[PDB]
Amino acid sequence: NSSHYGEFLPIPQFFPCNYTPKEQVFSSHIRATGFYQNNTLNTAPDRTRTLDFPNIQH
Amino acid sequence: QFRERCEELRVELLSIHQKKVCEERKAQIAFNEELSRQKLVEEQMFSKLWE
Amino acid sequence: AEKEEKRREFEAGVAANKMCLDKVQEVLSTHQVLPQNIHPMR
Amino acid sequence: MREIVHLQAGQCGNQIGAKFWEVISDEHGIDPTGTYHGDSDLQLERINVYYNEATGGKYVPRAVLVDLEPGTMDSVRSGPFGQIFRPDNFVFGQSGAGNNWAKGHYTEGAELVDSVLDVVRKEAESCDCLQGFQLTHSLGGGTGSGMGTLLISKIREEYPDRIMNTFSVVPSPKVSDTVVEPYNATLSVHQLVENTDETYCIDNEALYDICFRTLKLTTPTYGDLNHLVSATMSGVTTCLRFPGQLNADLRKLAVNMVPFPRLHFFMPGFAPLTSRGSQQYRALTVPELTQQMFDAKNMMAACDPRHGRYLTVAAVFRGRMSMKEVDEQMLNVQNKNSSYFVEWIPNNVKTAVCDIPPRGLKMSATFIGNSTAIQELFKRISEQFTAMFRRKAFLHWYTGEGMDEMEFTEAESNMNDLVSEYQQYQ
Amino acid sequence: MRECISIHVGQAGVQIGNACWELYCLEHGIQPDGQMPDDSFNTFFSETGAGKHVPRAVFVDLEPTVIDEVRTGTYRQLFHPEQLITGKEDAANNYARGHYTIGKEIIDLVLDRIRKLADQCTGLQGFLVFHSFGGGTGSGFTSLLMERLSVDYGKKSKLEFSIYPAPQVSTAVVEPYNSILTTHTTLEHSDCAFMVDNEAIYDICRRNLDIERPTYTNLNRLIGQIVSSITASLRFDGALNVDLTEFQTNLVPYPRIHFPLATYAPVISAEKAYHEQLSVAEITNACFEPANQMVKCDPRHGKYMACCLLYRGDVVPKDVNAAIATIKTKRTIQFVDWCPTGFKVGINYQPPTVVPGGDLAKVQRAVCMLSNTTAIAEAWARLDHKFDLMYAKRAFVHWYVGEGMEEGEFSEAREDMAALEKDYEEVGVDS
Ligand SMILES: Nc1nc2c(ncn2[C@@H]2O[C@H](COP(=O)(O)OP(=O)(O)OP(=O)(O)O)[C@@H](O)[C@H]2O)c(=O)[nH]1
Ligand SMILES: Nc1nc2c(ncn2[C@@H]2O[C@H](COP(=O)(O)OP(=O)(O)O)[C@@H](O)[C@H]2O)c(=O)[nH]1
Ligand SMILES: [Mg+2]
Repeated sequence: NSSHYGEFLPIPQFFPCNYTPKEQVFSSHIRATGFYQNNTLNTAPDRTRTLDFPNIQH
Repeated sequence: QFRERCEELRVELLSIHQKKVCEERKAQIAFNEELSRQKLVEEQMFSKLWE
Repeated sequence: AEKEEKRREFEAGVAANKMCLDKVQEVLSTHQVLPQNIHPMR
Repeated sequence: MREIVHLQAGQCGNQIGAKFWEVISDEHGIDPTGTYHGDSDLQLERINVYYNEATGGKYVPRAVLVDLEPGTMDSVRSGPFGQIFRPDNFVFGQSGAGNNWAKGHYTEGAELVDSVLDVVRKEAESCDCLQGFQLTHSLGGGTGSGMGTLLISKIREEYPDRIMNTFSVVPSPKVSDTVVEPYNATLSVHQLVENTDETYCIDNEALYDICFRTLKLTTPTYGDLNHLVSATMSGVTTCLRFPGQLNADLRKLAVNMVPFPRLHFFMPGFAPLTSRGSQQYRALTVPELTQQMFDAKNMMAACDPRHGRYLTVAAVFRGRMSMKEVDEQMLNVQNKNSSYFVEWIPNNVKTAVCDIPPRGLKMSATFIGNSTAIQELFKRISEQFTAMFRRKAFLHWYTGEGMDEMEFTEAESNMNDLVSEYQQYQ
Repeated sequence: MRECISIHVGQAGVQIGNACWELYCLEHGIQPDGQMPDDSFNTFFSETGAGKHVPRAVFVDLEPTVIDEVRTGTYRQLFHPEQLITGKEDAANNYARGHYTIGKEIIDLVLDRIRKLADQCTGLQGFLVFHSFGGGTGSGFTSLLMERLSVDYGKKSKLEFSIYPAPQVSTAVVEPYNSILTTHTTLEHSDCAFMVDNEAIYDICRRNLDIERPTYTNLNRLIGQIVSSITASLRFDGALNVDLTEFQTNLVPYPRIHFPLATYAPVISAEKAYHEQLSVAEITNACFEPANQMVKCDPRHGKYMACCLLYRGDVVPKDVNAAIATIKTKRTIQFVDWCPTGFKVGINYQPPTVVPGGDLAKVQRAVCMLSNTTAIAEAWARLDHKFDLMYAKRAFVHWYVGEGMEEGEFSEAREDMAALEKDYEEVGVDS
């Protein structure tokens, strides 16, 4: 009885027209390699919210 | 991005899938009929053994 | 000159509309499917 | 100069932010590769507000994408404009929250919150004078709401004197696609109300009837819906990028829309949208624009303001136009519909004019309006939250992950306080 | 990236598994040799450098006469020749033999094979267990794997597809005895468990498939379609994606109630697929229909708590939400007082596949429904009477007491289930 599960070989008829699988190569790479880490030293230029280094004179 | 934006295109890709499905299930009917013929010749064969 | 520019704008709009319907007809006529989007045994 | 760092949360946020950055790229003339393909010189003048400079004359996108399931970023990168995003800005977890606000706030969200804490200060100081941040998320699931409402709390302590935008997607009674959805929304807004500056109410019910009755189409996918939301998302910040006669930045809109710090909920809308069958039958002029602007079928929220009182409204216009017409028409609707407006603020309107319209159009406008009818949504979710909580249901996923039972009580009391504050102005 | 490890135990487990793994091999482009003639098969199939795709399955039985057909079938080369395990002297429809005496010699070697299958997998969604209540191996041996899995893996997801004995007909006589002894222990260490009745799968095939007399072979195809619909969100892209940990938090409201019912629609003949039109609304009223219910119980006697719907095919959110609004406006379907919104939906783009020799048709759009209902008291109360009148004279006990279990387990099983029934009623009562 249980030979009936795979008696018939696959036929290209019995298949859906659409076939859109998942693609995880790009995700697997960025999962295998970590999402950045701060061991760097602080380097940000000093800035003023009104004007950056005016030409104050006289 | 043109294909993703159009909508009559979506209508046509909704229709053509049904047009495919019709032929697929038609030849599936043909498969079912040939399986029924196989069952018929099985019954005749076993009647011959009984005789 | 302002009225003539308005008439030009209407003509440009209807020309762009005809162009986009011609493009949707072309992409309807020619359909390309990816081999990753098609089934392996199909 | 003035820079906005984009923040993108959840599966809903990634689907709506991909359509949003495509819309910006057409407006500023950027190819899918990333190089500048524009026919004008003005489009490069204000580009550092949303783009960062790279080698070879390329503009990358200032934007961080946060997720817990990695099945959402692959659709983004394989999608329409995913090749322009910097790969180090994507952050995803190894497992999903499970549509649980509990998992994305206490247990699972506390490990990934360190990594996005690192990348948000890789892009915050690279500018000169940071204007503010913009979050886009939804309140329907714990991936973008649980992570979102705690990311807001930590950033406010670090950067207090800035402006924070967030485009909340409030749950709707008819498109309720999650059972534990009132639990997620009530616990998120309670944390959200204290620690943000501007909130917007995008409701999928209001997206559905707009795209069905006004646009007159048959198949509205989410790409079409995220197009119409991004039109309001881009049209608000037109003054940041394009010169105009009346410029109005995000903070300029903010200081006139919040009379009180707990009053920061708005009703968006987009005027010049029209079906293709009626596009040639309608003359596009600004009295027709303000007519279609104010009727109840154009709001992006599921409230009818005829039951409420208009607290404060504004309109940001786009295109070459004259402002005697907008001032006459807006005085006309102010004088005509005198009952729906509050009397303790005369001249309830802010008006902004931008010279440059969106592509394919000559005139457009975006509506922001603070109304008393926003309490209609809050009471609908409050009764559903009270009905579910009073029978001791659906709590073993939450009180078993580090919560006592009093946090729902203080969240319910905060919501009841918030609704009662809206009541005194009606 | 995601995966779930499936285990088939018992003669019912492996017979379902043969129709099961036939369906995905055809679904994922796998020949019976195991080769191709995307990485979407990582949820089920492993990877070998030859390009081979070994399925992540364990085939468990205590009797080799059903496993040896797999050893000699069409799928000899595909299945790994050591995951399929076998025992000796079976269980002979005994809970006690499968739990205490016979099940103890195989329990060490199987746990090595879950260990050997779990080291490869970096992230594990959950385990699927396919078993039967009526069989001795399916009752006793499964009663303590779930104990060993809980003490080995802490909070991993566990799903059960359980052949529940039919109310009218029954193959065995000690089938109530095996069912109660499982439902004494299977409460506190099982995350979810769907009940399947062979009775209701039979009349659906008689009415909605135009076939008079099926076997187990064409019977497990429908069970394969339901579990295909659950896992198709993991395997293919869709508008709305649902994982294992999503719907388990959304269906069960209490730790004591994790027994939902799974209806499927449409189930139609290939000649009738040309006749019926199938819209989204026209396939979602059939799953709400009590005639097409998959468990022999009428939901009109009870009330609904939660629902999960898995739409698969060419569907749009507009027709889905219109149909949910139409269902809620009907007075026949009753929801409980504390749940105003009890729906969760799923969208899958890939249309269902069809198998050669199958009974169904190629359909553009289908749906399966996972609903929890206050109507399954009548099935539980029924074998409560069936157990009590069999147990009244202290009968059929010398085949259980002499194996090593005492007589207090039956009374402890009865008070546990009676506590479950009164907890079940106090949940369903209105405020
Ligand atoms: N639905 C369904 N049920 C099955 C199928 N095969 C067997 N069963 C169930 O299995 C029961 C028979 O006992 P089994 O489960 O096969 O026994 P076992 O698991 O091998 O345990 P032992 O025979 O004691 O070694 C029947 O009551 C059926 O309900 C099947 O293909 N489909
Ligand atoms: N407006 C809009 N809503 C969306 C979109 N995608 C999903 N949704 C809504 O969001 C809800 C589910 O949110 P979910 O994806 O679970 O949020 P997450 O948990 O943060 O990922 C559904 O009810 C949808 O209606 C979108 O692109 N646009
Ligand atoms: Mg057995």
